[PDB]
Amino acid sequence: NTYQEFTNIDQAKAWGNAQYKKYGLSKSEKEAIVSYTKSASEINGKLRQNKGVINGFPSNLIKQVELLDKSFNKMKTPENIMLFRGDDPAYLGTEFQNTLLNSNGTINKTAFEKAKAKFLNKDRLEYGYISTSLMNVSAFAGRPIITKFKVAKGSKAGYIDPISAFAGQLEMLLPRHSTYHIDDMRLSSDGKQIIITATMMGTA
Ligand SMILES: NC(=O)c1ccc[n+]([C@@H]2O[C@H](COP(=O)([O-])OP(=O)(O)OC[C@H]3O[C@@H](n4cnc5c(N)ncnc54)[C@H](O)[C@@H]3O)[C@@H](O)[C@H]2O)c1
Repeated sequence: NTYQEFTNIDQAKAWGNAQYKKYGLSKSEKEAIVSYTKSASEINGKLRQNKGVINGFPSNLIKQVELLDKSFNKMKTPENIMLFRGDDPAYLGTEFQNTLLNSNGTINKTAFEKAKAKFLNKDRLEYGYISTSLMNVSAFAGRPIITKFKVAKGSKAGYIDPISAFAGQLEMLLPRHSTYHIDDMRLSSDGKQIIITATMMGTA
């Protein structure tokens, strides 16, 4: 099966805007999404710390998480699509925070082989929501790890760019507790990034 890869910003925005018009999100769902784009690192950080258990969160955050989850009843991709994400070294583990990058800006090759040993051809579960973009965008394309996600037709995925608090991000949000399988890992041509290819699964 082939996956749609946008290569033009205006073409991506036109497609995304068309999807967003059909969702019919409620007022409260939209509020939850806007706030998510302002506070995602904090929300996702708490979901990771507590392994997806929200019982101990403040009541307003439980409500927001519930509305974000509910929004995906309305938000599905109509086709196989490729999505993009930038991550910093901690994404790979605590052990990579201060070892992944060399002084000259290149990925350390020993750290890269350890990352492959740890993640290649294996499932990974993410407790947070996964923010992605329809293309490589400048806000995140300079991070040391770039992931290309293969997301199948009918999967939960929502273009929230129209109500994001930030410009230029072409954001497609994926649900929390998603599992993906890392199919490939390689160094970029200039040796400054790791490129990950992964197939998105469900939230089971
Ligand atoms: N990064 C992107 O590709 C991207 C794409 C579109 C929009 N956004 C926007 O950026 C903001 C969210 O940023 P984010 O995506 O970095 O937030 P995040 O919560 O996913 O990640 C925060 C930080 O933790 C790291 N991280 C992610 N998963 C981790 C894990 N399992 N263990 C340890 N560290 C982990 C990330 O690399 C990042 O440095 C929001 O405003 C969102 O709208 C980001």
